[PDB]
Amino acid sequence: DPDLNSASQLAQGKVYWNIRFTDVPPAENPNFRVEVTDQWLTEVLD
Amino acid sequence: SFFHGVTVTNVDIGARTIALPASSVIGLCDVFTPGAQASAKPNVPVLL
Repeated sequence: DPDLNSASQLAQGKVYWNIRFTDVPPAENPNFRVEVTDQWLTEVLD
Repeated sequence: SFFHGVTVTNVDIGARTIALPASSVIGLCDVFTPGAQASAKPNVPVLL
């Protein structure tokens, strides 16, 4: 960390490291959105 | 010739670091029964 590793914090033997990360959340609600469309209905012409 | 020789002097003009004294030291005073199993005296402070 740049702002927490000051010249006075390092002089007391304090040096700071930042570890940011993201967990793997459990997919407890997998949503599926089904739609019936007529977009590829003209695909049965050739 | 007030001095003849090398003069190595530490000038000591740095800026000092200031630290926080103590975050949470809890002062406690409640009654107890002094005896055999209790190792404390009924008025002196005991660091716990």
